[PDB]
Amino acid sequence: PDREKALELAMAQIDKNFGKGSVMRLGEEVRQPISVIPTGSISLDVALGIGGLPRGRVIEIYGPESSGKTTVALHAVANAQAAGGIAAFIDAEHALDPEYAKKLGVDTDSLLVSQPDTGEQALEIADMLVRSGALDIIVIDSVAALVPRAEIEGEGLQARLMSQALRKMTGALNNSGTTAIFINALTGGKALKFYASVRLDVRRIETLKDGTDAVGNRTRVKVVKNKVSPPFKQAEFDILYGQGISREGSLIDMGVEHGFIRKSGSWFTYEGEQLGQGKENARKFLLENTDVANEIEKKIKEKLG
Ligand SMILES: Nc1ncnc2c1ncn2[C@H]1C[C@H](O)[C@@H](COP(=O)(O)OP(=O)(O)OP(=O)(O)O)O1
Repeated sequence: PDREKALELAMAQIDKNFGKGSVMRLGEEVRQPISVIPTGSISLDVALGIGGLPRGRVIEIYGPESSGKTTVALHAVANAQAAGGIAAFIDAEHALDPEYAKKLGVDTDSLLVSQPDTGEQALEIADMLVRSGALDIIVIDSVAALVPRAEIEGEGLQARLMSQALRKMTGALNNSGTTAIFINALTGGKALKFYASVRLDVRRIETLKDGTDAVGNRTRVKVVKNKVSPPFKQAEFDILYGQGISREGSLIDMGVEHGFIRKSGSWFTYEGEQLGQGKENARKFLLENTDVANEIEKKIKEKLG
């Protein structure tokens, strides 16, 4: 009754019993199923293990304000649509800014937005839309704003309100193939924390300036809960003030550790043809000749999945 031999037998019996990856082995580099929505953040993409949000699963993305959570999610929408997908936004914060969005690749004019009047309302006009089997992705804004009917009328539900909608709506988008993004902001999240298949921790680390007015910021995302690929991985990226995730910038951060670029004297170089000094000067260099940037994305998309 060899150890390893006895382990895998009882172990595989679980996936059968409770789910695909109820018991994951942190090192395993397993890859199967896929069906993901790029987050336009290569880095983060790998972090997930399958290169993007698994479609057909409830995802949580918490983090304090200004953190860039919305941005990520929106990015998720650009992609989800830039591939013929139908997006649904359940605005309950009413903070959304179109101009910024449209600058990320979102097809606003063909985006579903809805501003419910009560917690219940939101959780239905959403669940309903999911059962319509038309949406590819659907974010809901601010788990918090989802206040029970009362507490708006007369006078803890919510911890209950959320629970219900989930049990129902988890099965629904489960065989619909429509990924549901929720958005926390450090209640009901005591259940979302248990339904979500992937919960993200978005929190702003640094600030990306150049003796200028600062602009964006280096964001750190730690994927504390994952059920498709192994959990706990993490990745950082740049978010430019009014422009979004620095695909180019992310391309250098990743193109330097992976050994596809070299930094001799703070002087960037991609195999014999230098890029410039500093970072803000290099991302500016790729932002031009996309064929050069394309190779690197095409190169890192090889070193890994
Ligand atoms: N009113 C604005 N004007 C110009 N750029 C903005 C504005 N709001 C956000 N941005 C851009 C630059 C900020 O660094 C970046 C922050 O990420 P965002 O996801 O928009 O914050 P957030 O999701 O953590 O806070 P919130 O809870 O308000 O949504 O988005």
